Formats: sequence, C-alpha cells, structure tokens
Amino acid sequence: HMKFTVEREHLLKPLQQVSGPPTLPILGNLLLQVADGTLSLTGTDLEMEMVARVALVQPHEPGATTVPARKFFDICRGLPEGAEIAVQLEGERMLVRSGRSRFSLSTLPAADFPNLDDWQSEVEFTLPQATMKRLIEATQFSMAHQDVRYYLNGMLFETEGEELRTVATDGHRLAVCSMPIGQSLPSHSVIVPRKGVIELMRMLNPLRVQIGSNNIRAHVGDFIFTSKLVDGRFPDYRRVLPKNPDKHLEAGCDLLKQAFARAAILSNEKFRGVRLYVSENQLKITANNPEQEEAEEILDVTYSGAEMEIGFNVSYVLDVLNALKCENVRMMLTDSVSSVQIEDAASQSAAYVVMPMRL
Amino acid sequence: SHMKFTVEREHLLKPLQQVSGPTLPILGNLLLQVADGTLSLTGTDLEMEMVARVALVQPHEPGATTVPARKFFDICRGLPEGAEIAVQLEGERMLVRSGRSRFSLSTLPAADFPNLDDWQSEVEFTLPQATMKRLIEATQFSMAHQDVRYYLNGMLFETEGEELRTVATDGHRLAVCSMPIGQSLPSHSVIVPRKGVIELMRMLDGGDNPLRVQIGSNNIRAHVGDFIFTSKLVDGRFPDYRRVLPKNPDKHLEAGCDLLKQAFARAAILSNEKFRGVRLYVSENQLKITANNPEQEEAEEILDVTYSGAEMEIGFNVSYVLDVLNALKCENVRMMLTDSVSSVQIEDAASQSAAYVVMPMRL
Amino acid sequence: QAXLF
Amino acid sequence: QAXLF
Repeated sequence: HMKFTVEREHLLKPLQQVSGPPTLPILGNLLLQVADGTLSLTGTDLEMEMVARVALVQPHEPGATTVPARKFFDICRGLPEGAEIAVQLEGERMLVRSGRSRFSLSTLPAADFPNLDDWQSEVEFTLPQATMKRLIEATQFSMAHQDVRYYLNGMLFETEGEELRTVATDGHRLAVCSMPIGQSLPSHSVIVPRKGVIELMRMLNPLRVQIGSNNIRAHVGDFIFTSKLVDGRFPDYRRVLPKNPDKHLEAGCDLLKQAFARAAILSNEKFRGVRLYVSENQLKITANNPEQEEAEEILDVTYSGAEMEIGFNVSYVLDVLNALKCENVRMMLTDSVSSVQIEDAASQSAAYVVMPMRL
Repeated sequence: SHMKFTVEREHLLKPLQQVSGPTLPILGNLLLQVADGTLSLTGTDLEMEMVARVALVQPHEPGATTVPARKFFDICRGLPEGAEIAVQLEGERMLVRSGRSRFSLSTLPAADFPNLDDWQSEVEFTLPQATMKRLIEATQFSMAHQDVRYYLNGMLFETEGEELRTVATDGHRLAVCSMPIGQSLPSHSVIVPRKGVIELMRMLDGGDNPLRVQIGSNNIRAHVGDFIFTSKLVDGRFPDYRRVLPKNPDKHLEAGCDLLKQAFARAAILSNEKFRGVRLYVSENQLKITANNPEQEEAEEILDVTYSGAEMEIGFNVSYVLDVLNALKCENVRMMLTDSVSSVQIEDAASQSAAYVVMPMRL
Repeated sequence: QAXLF
Repeated sequence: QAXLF
C-alpha cells in the first residue's frame, strides 16, 4: 500500500495546478503515485491532463490510488502554515493526518484512472513563460465560444522560421501575435482547444513546448500539461489581413477607449453598433438605439486621408483597445465595407482585424 | 419643463450611484428636480426610496423630469475625472453635455413618478454611522431569505432606554447586538425589510459622521449627509428573541476564535453537502469535532480548549457555527451550552455587546 | 435541524 | 455584422 509524509507548502501549488480542470466519477479524482522518492499527482478530463512531481525526502512506501481532487486540496489548504501532512492508504480509504486533524477519504482504483494515449513529438522548442503569456493574452479574447464551426473554438499555434505565432478568430474579429524565440523551427500549425489555452495560461523559469500531430505538451518547472489538438482546418488568416489599408488614423489609446465606452451606453443592446466618421485630424463616434437616444463623441486624432464613414460593433473595438494597453493606437482603414487593422503605434508584434457593420 | 443645471462630475457620482442602487418603466428612471439652488435626485421601487440633494453653484433654471437611472449614471461615470456636466431639458429629451461628448436621453413625465405616502414620526434619534454599521454587520447574516414566515425576511430594530438593538433570525440561528447611543429613547420595535437593511447598510461609508433615524408605525427614514433613505416596515409580529435565549447555560467552553474556526472549516469539507452536520464531543479541556457524509468519509479534529463542565455530545450545522465565528472577529470565543437538545449562546470572550444563539441538529 | 420556536 | 470570409 501507498504511504508518504510531506510539508503542506510542498503540496499546495502541485495540488492547486493539478486540480484546475464531474461527468464520470473518476475524473473528479487525482491519481497519486509514489515511486523512487517521487510523489506524482495527475488530473484529467479526457481531453487534457496536468502531471505534477513532488520529491519525497522523508520515508515512504510505493503504491497508487485516486482521491477526490477538491476535498484533498481543501484539506491541505485548510491545515496551518508549516503543517506536516502524513498520508497513507488503509484498505479502500486514504488517510490524511496532520497534528490532531484526521481525514478518511474515499478512493477509486488507480487501474481505472484514464491516461492520454502515447504519441510522438514532431516540433520542440523552449521560450520564457512571459513570451507565452503575452502570446496568449494578446489573442485569447478573439477566440470563438460554442461556435458551430468547432475549429474556431480554440487558438492556432504556428511555428515558422524563428517565430512562434498565435491566431484566434470568431468570423467577425481576428487577433494575431508573433514573438521571436531565437531557435530555427519547422513550418507547423495546430489548433489548441479553448480549455487547453486557459490551462496553459494558468501555469505561467523557462517553458518547454512539444507539439505532435494530435497533441501539445508544456513543461513548466515540475509540472507537465498535455492537451489534445482540435482536429479541424483553421482559416487562412493571411487572406483576411487588409492588403492595401491606405487610410491611417492615429490617436490616444485611453482617450479613444473612453470615448467608445461612453458612446456604447446609448448603442443598441443586441447589435452594439457605433458609427465612425473620420475627417482631417478628427474622429466622430455616434451611437443610436431603438429608444431614439443618441451619444456623440468628437476627438482630436492624426488623420490625413479622405473623409469616410464606417460602422462597428463597439464591444469588438473596446476588446482590442483593452488588449493593446499602450499610449497610442494606429487604425488602418480601406473603405466602409472592408476590415480595419488596429495596432499599437509603437509596436507591430500584435495586430487586430475587425470586420465592420453595414451602418 | 425648462430644467437646466451645470455641475461637476464628482458632485454627481455618489448621489447618482446611491439613488440608482424594472417591473414598471418609470421605476427604472430617476426623478430630477431643480429648485432654489438645489438638484434633487430620487429613485424608488415603491417599497423604499432614496432622495439625494446636490447644491448648484453655477446658473440653473427650475423644472422636473425623469431619466433612465443606469444610463445617466454610466454616462457621468464614463466622463473624465474633473468633467463639467451641463444638463438641460429639450422638449421630451434630456441633453447631457460635457466637453465634446453629447448625450440625448429619453424621458417620462415627473408627474407620473411614484412617491411614498406621507407619514408622522414617533421615534427619532442620532448616532455615528459606524455604530449603525456595526449593529447591521453583527446581525445581517442571521436574517432569513425567502422564508414563508415573511416577518423573518428582515431585521428587528428596537429602542429601549439609551440603547438601539438589532435582532435577526431564520428559526435555526439568531443574532442580537446592542449599542448605547447616549439619548433617552422610547420602547419601540419595528421590522425593517432585508432589501431596506442592505440599502441602509450600503450608504454608511462615513464612520463617525452622524446619521439621523426617524421611525414611524409603517416607515423608517435615515438621513446620511445629503441623502434621505426611506423604507416601508414589514407589517408582522417578530418572535420574542428573549424567550429563546439560553436561560441557564451551565457548561462554558473557551477557545481561540481562529483555531476553532479553522477546525470547523476543515471538518466541514467531509460533512453532508445538504445538511452540513458536524458532531461536537466536549470533555475536560478538549473539543472533538467530527463530520460524516454519504460517501462514508470522515473528518476529525481535536482541539485544546478551556472546559470544566460535564462530558456531552451535540450536533450542529457547521455553516451556522462558521458564520458566527466569521462575524465575531475576536481573539477568544465563548460557547455556553446546556444539553444535547438545547441551543448554544456564542459570544466574544472579551465583549457582551453581540450574542449569537444556534439551535442544534439531532445527532 | 431543530427550530428555536 | 459582416463575416471576415
């Protein structure tokens, strides 16, 4: 039977990260395995799995079992600062002891725990965790949610030359972010599901990424996250990027954001439509709703192109301005019926393309 | 009709926010009135009403109208810090202007706005806002929610001698807190609805600033600074909380508030998710808490306490015990027991101002 | 759960 | 709302 004794602080983050992700009963448990001075904790939902390794300095006995994830983490979290958690399997119940606190948890067999089927890595590289955080943070909001086009319910991860690129779209708006990682990579493109993007974001020391034909893996410290890839064809985002955006507007990121936020109050609650009128060094934003109420904002911008009018869903514009987090923004327009490319005025790493509304 | 006023953004935010705190379209609007250098904003849901007064320095024209509460507050909140908000009625549309931002809002007539019917005050007194916050905070959690006994869906406000007391109960647990206000009061007891208790509580962010309370037979009023909150009282009979207070709780336990709270929080993990039952076995300077659930899992905690009474066993809903320990926020707690089928009085070991009574579960 | 009254 | 493709 299994047995181990460990500090509370050495078990918290390992349990918290593994318990992150109930349909069938064993998916609500964590598979615990003691072997050769190492405690391995494993959580899964069948699509993805998080493995954490904790080294055992005190005496232990090997074995394996599964225990309720949330209750075992809450027990360890609830124990005092600096507590020594003695764990041992007694028949069909795992016993957790610390001081004068005793907990008898129910178990399900370790043999019944589901494991992701083995696969072989095709692409492999390393990068800082902040670079991966920036890549996901910059495009996560543009992913679709419960879209019938299942391939849009996720983020495209693409390697080319010495850059790792993330792409996310829902058919109305698109987000791209490219970052150089300083390693020669092969040309590979995969769709990570939106649940896996959230877990990959939750665990960000270097980060090692291994990508296969149907799976992706991420190694952060003593944690190993694995997720199935979405088996579909992602749209050719290069075909969508504005080809010749002749009209260039430049304005303050915050002033433009606060104006769209104010105009949105009196926009249609269902369609969220705002009208942009660009003229020599000026932008007028107008919003109308079925109650015949109107919001109007006039801003000082930098614009020397021809005068034009264009409609937009104000939420999609605000999402891009909230994501950029910069001093100034660059809106690159074409005509009233074509998309707009929005970027930071000081950086080309992240670009956003929004399709307009016929208004 | 020809209503006009110009005012700073900061002088409009809290007044709008508190008032804006629907079934009929006009209940979603705020009644705005300008008269003699004063802008009055009024919100209502027919049971309670909040009136806020904002003084006007700059030129203005009198009149009245009603405008969407949420949109007008969001407009004022969205404008830059230090903004000058120029407002004026243009036909059946209220115009809001500030810098290069223009908003035309829809209106409903000021004559169609509902007003609480007038009443006469029976009791009246003043106290610091922190004293009223403490009184509500100490007993708020014990109020019932959507109970068939409608009179329990609220808090009893009671004046006696020189003390204001708040009582709240749901039939399982009770909370009572008394604070001296230094004024001779008449013997009066009223039930404030739980929606009114929340509104009254949400406007007390001025600590030592004063609060004037006026109570009537069917209404209660609270004056905090430039606000006037009024609420209808619950027309029912509150139970005699003095009857259910433990008469002779001979058995006295004393323990650390935090250590006792962390032990109940840990045992609660393996308690029944619906009934939340824990078993307390008390013996010479010791407390053993045990929790069981339908999955045959068990949590057990043994603590060092100060107890010299006879050995006894008693069941409790762990959430009701944790709610009392979270509310006390003290160093040491005292539980005063009687028997396995009677209630327990829980207090701070250093203070008698707030007392809590919890009815046990049959073990 | 036992009621107070 | 116009679609990107």
